[PDB]
Amino acid sequence: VTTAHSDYEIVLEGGSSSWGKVKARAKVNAPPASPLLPADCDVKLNVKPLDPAKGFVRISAVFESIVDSTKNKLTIEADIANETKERRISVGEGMVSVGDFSHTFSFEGSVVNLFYYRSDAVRRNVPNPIYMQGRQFHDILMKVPLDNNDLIDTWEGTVKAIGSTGAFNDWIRDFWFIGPAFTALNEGGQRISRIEVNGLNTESGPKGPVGVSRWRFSHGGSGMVDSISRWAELFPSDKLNRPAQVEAGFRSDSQGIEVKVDGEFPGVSVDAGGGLRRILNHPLIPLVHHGMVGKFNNFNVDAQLKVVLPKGYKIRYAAPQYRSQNLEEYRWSGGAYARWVEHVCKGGVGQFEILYAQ
Amino acid sequence: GSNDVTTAHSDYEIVLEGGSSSWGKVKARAKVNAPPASPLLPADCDVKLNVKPLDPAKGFVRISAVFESIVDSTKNKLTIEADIANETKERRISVGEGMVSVGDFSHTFSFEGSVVNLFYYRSDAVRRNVPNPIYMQGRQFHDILMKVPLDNNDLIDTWEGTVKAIGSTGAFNDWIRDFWFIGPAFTALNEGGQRISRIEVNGLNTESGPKGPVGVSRWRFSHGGSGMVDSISRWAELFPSDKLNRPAQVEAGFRSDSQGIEVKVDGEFPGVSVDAGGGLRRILNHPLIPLVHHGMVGKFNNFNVDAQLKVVLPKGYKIRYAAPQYRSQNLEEYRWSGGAYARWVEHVCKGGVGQFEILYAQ
Amino acid sequence: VTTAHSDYEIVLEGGSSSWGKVKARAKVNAPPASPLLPADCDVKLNVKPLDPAKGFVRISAVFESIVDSTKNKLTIEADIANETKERRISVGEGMVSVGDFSHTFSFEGSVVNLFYYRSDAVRRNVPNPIYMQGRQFHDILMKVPLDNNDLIDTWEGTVKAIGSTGAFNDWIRDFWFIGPAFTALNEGGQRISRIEVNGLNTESGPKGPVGVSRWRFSHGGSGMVDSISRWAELFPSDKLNRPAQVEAGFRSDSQGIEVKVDGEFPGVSVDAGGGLRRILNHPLIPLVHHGMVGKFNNFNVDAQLKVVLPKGYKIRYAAPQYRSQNLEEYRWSGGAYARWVEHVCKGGVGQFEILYAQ
Amino acid sequence: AKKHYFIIENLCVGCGLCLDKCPPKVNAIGYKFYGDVQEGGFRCYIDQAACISCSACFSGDECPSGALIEVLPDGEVLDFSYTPPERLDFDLRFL
Amino acid sequence: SGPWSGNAVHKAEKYFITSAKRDRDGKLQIELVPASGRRKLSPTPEMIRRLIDGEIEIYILTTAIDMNKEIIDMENRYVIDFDKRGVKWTMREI
Ligand code: BCL
Ligand code: BCL
Ligand code: BCL
Ligand code: BCL
Ligand code: BCL
Ligand code: BCL
Ligand code: SF4
Ligand code: SF4
Repeated sequence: VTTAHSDYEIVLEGGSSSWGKVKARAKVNAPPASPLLPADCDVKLNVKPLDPAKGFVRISAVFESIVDSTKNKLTIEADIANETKERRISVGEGMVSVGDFSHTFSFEGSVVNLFYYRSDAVRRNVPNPIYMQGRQFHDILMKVPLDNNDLIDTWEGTVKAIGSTGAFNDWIRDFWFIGPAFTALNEGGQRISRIEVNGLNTESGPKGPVGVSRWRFSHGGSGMVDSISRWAELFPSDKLNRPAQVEAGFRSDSQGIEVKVDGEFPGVSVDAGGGLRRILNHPLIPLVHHGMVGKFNNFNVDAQLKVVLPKGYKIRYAAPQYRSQNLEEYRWSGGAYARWVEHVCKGGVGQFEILYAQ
Repeated sequence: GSNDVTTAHSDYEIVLEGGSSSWGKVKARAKVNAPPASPLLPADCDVKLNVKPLDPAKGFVRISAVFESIVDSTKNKLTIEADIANETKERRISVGEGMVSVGDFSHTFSFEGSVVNLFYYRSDAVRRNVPNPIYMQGRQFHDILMKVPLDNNDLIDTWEGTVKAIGSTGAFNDWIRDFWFIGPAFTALNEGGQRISRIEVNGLNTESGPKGPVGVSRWRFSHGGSGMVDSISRWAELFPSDKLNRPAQVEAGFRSDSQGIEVKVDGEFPGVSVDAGGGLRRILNHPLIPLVHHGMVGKFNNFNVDAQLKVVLPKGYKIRYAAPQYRSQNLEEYRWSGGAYARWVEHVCKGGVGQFEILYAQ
Repeated sequence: VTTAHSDYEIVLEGGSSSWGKVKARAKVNAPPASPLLPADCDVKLNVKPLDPAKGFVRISAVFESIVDSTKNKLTIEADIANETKERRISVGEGMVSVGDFSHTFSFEGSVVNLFYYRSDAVRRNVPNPIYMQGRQFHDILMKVPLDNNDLIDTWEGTVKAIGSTGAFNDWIRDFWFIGPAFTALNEGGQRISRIEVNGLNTESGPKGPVGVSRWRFSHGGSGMVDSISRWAELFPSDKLNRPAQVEAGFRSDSQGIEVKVDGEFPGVSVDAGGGLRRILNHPLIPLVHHGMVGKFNNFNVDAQLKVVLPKGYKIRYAAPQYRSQNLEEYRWSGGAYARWVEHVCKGGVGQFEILYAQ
Repeated sequence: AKKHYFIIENLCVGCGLCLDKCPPKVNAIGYKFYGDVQEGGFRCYIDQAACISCSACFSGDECPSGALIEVLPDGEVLDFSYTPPERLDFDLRFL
Repeated sequence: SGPWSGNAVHKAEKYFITSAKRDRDGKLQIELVPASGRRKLSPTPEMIRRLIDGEIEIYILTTAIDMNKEIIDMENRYVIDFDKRGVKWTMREI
């Protein structure tokens, strides 16, 4: 049987704005594919405009989890800006703590995104492009203070491994993507190149030695990768005129999974040409990645998508059909919507499109 | 109670010919109420494949193919037309031309190709102890010379960009595989069992032609398989140049939508039935690449199954060792429905490669 | 419908011992994903202590199968010892026969297992580690007598291929993993490196020429590979004080699958800290590998798990719950246990853990 | 404002449904006869000096001849506020 | 095709000319915009060949007088190159 109870809400804003509120609840009675149970997690994402002249924004992220009687925490906090429309700059710092061990770090990064082609026919014959092949290049300089015995041990072991073996650059990818993540890398459509180390140094600092490393890598995609094909959509620096948030939490166990999500941010709705707007095309990486854990138990589906529009907006060409119009709201439940939900909770990437106008 | 219904209605027919002939007619209908895994919907397509014997002395045959599709309010057309011949039993030669048009843009091309297929071993014990080999590892090598007339501004732009990319970067040869297999196709490449090697460019030229400059490119690549790849393991079966004494056709069409999928297939061609030794003949072993490739989209909705398979034999032929069993014998026809046949159909519509074998004699 | 009838039993031993008896029955009415049917197989695995001073043990293995009217047999018999805790030595011989063809061989092998890190924080903050990345290196010297015409043909063809082509070292991996096995290699989490040939020789022997080959290869894992992450668990040379056995057999057909397994060997139960013991963590490679054939037909599930403990042992924190306690036995059936069984018969790796004490 | 509306002359049939929605303070829509009103001789029109871009004339989805267009602010021309996705069709027979 | 695909008013896909800018060529800027208005196309002899057969119709929107070769009667006989005469609609508000 294994019913799957889920509850969704989108709330939009009028005019030329693109902001939106998102709310989500979920429940299943199926065992998660985690070789360590139970597992709990909360995520806070916040972002505020540092200053619009430079385009600089400040973004924070906090993770706590309890994984089989073990507390894990990861804090990161950074400043990001688009230096060009295909280069991005970031300066940030954070820390990671597991059990009793903990250490901080400060990074200094740049990212460059390149597409394999720029043909304008692809721009005048296809109104809604989806797949777009390209490659990203990351250049990272990170400094970590060495104060613990274990930090010094890791540092010396890494220096010895980098010095001695000639296949460090490609074997590091084995340690990098631990467990099933590596497998997804092939299927999710990505390709990680061999890293290239530009030098590991150690310098005296405030309290003691600090290990400085700078390295470069690249990863390409066939179009399914959102971070490449949709480089412009995922960092809306224009509409961040007020702080935005994303705030989620799951709590897994030996008998089903619990989900809870809030969010409010721009980029929810985009122009679709001819005066009509649309909900943004659903990202594909989460769908195909979750499809690797969603095929283990056949399940029953019930859900309710509830979309609230501003004054004077109408939904036209909603595929599949909605069920009710409470004069501003549209509700989807059962039938073809339920079939589509069951389809996408197993890795399917079929399109459920909503167009609205005024 | 239980889970989703989603009935899948399908209808199949095979019609054979008697004697030593191998020709056959194939007919297929299909319907599902499940959303296709296409990030752009709706999507429609028709396919025409025709082939006629150019001349038997050389072994040359002429083959045409036309594709039209409407993908989310966008008309796409691809025409190709070529002449193929087996120069040896492990080399093949082809000369052809075609065009591709999307929306308003369109351009033609003419290619000049050769293909060589090699197996990794030739041990004859494998030939005297195994009566029906299935997996056979090998590698194919493609050598292509294609010319495209440059007349549009966009064609010239693509040409110049490609020349600049090939000149500048040193990793073009292996990064081209990212642009090559767009989207999920790339992923299938790993699982479907294939391995594409890095291409090797032998020179990009441009020469004046009838109306203007024409870009000429010639390149080579190879791809190997562990045995699951039909184009390698069954190199001899997929181009039956002997029995093409009359024109043959394949003619299909699917029409997808946000609520299920429609299929319609006709065909008539040789190679449907092969000798099985000891006087018995058999339907050809089912290809594996289509099964495993379709298995990557057939696991998204649990479904109910109903189908016919209806096989019509010539005079005096009898089916013996049909596994699973058939249901009826209308004195020349054999019908499969429900039960183990339905289970096998549900099995193969999800990527399974279990064997459903039919042997007939006279 | 496709009911799946399965029957399981574990029997343990008391004290500090780790021995165990395992019994298993299984039945399905689904067509196996074998492009040749029918297919039958029996497996015998025996091991006895050669001598404890050296640590040397002797292990035998026999395989018979009938694959679509074709008899196949493989015999192997070898002596293995742990020279260090990360090196292993083996000397053995065997033969393989298909239909009428048959030939023997004698091998001489060493294996080295290396982990990518040794951080002790990972050892004091995580009580039950699961994923552990590393790499294995195999060095093999095998001799095969050339007496048949076909053996000489294979030998000459291989010498010609190794001499002529420059891409033999990496293209050999195509012939190596025949068919779907290759695909699993990516997904199952493994990476096979290019082999390196150290020389093919031929020398006169008792009855004639013998082909001698020695070669090296390596394979790394992201942690999912048991042969790497659990290098210490899979060869319990301590508790083999009496002969142990594993004895299985499957028998497939065009309409379902039959299974039958006996076994008795150490390593079934391990210490879990704080006086409690546990059943060993379930291996992951068999689960994910069988998950590639277990998604083709939706099926109904019924099973027993019946665990028998020694005197004075109690199960505490069994997740999911058991059903009955016949004063020494614990039985799992239906409900969450059935859901977990259906989960793991499709590739899921959720944890079903049993802790017992006294 | 932007996005004018521009009734087409040659396609209009004079049903007048476009004229109803325009607010009474704005008599931007009118009639033209020039002949006998039975073979299509009373086609209507829009006055551009009074129209205030309500979109009541276009968003109502009432024109049956496709005579209202609503040209976009930059250069684009519409004909109806949403169009089906133009598939293509055949016949089936389950054997 | 069928009445239920595309728009039911029209017997085939309709296009309009929206731009007439002179860029060193006079009338490179023929911008064929469809009825739905999601693209900005051009003469593009493929468009011309699908025009001449049965499937495209274009109109001129009285809101390139000679550069589109008006010929000589009824104030309108617009032809593109040699073959087909793009009919035009009128919107005279006066
Ligand atoms: C995931 C796919 C690609 C990836 C894609 C990107 C993209 C895209 C970007 C970076 C950028 C960065 N990446 Mg990277 N990057 C990857 C793997 C890595 C790895 C690694 C060990 O694997 C490292 C060290 C880095 C390092 C970095 C830094 C150089 C840089 C800034 C990080 C940041 O700000 O932190 C902050 C960390 C987070 C906020 C964690 C939350 C991340 C998730 C994905 C955010 C989800 C957004 C959520 C859906 C909506 C949020 C809205 C809220 C209102 C804010 N990347 C993988 C391979 N990387 C950024 C950059 O350009 O810097 C110049 C950037 O835009
Ligand atoms: C971007 C990744 C974060 C990071 C995130 C984590 C996480 C997450 C964990 C640790 C953990 C630990 N960290 Mg740390 N760690 C980083 C930077 C460092 C540096 C350094 C000189 O920069 C050092 C010495 C360490 C040291 C240590 C290990 C000794 C310790 C436990 C072993 C472990 O798995 O490590 C993991 C090692 C790393 C992820 C990279 C170490 C970098 C090496 C030493 C220097 C760079 C080499 C190479 C050029 C970079 C390759 C790219 C990376 C492979 C992605 N970290 C960077 C800033 N670190 C563990 C812990 O906290 O408690 C057990 C753990 O779970
Ligand atoms: C698909 C698996 C392999 C593949 C396997 C083969 C095989 C096998 C052959 C070729 C051959 C050719 N390939 Mg190749 N080839 C592949 C990828 C490519 C790519 C590319 C960009 O990816 C290119 C450019 C080429 C190029 C070419 C030309 C050099 C050559 C002739 C093509 C042809 O006649 O067109 C015509 C195009 C078609 C007819 C389209 C229809 C194709 C499908 C597969 C036909 C299905 C047959 C249907 C089931 C039954 C038809 C029966 C009807 C009665 C006719 N191949 C992939 C990697 N290629 C042929 C050759 O040898 O030339 C010397 C040949 O025999
Ligand atoms: C075998 C593949 C067919 C082909 C099939 C298509 C298809 C399908 C499409 C295009 C499309 C286009 N074609 Mg073309 N195209 C071919 C040959 C060419 C040549 C040339 C010099 O030979 C050029 C300049 C072009 C130019 C163009 C692009 C400018 C344009 C839109 C971008 C796109 O995605 O391109 C795709 C580019 C190619 C598939 C290969 C271009 C070849 C390059 C320029 C020269 C060979 C370089 C290298 C040695 C060959 C690598 C092998 C290929 C990667 C498989 N084509 C060959 C004959 N072409 C698009 C279109 O029509 O409307 C948008 C589109 O959808
Ligand atoms: C399977 C994953 C890894 C693998 C992991 C290991 C591991 C781990 C070991 C070896 C070891 C060996 N491997 Mg290796 N090895 C692999 C692939 C290969 C290949 C090949 C062509 O692919 C070859 C030729 C070899 C060759 C060899 C010899 C060098 C050596 C001894 C074999 C043995 O004793 O035979 C005997 C053959 C068997 C007994 C067949 C049964 C095998 C199965 C897996 C046993 C299941 C155990 C069962 C669950 C419980 C048994 C308990 C009973 C009481 C006994 N390996 C794959 C890539 N290999 C051993 C060694 O170290 O030698 C020094 C060793 O410990
Ligand atoms: C570890 C693998 C076992 C082995 C297991 C099998 C199996 C299983 C089969 C055969 C079969 C055959 N064996 Mg043997 N075979 C081995 C060693 C040899 C040697 C040799 C010089 O060592 C030779 C000449 C042969 C010869 C033959 C082929 C002529 C014959 C049928 C073709 C076949 O598929 O072969 C398969 C070839 C091999 C598996 C490897 C052959 C080794 C080559 C010639 C020398 C080593 C080259 C290279 C350095 C090693 C690469 C590693 C391997 C690819 C894994 N074998 C080793 C001992 N052999 C078939 C049979 O018995 O009846 C049809 C069959 O099904
Ligand atoms: S847009 Fe408004 S003012 Fe203009 S004609 Fe229509 S209803 Fe009247
Ligand atoms: S609704 Fe259309 S047809 Fe009727 S008067 Fe208005 S513009 Fe003319």
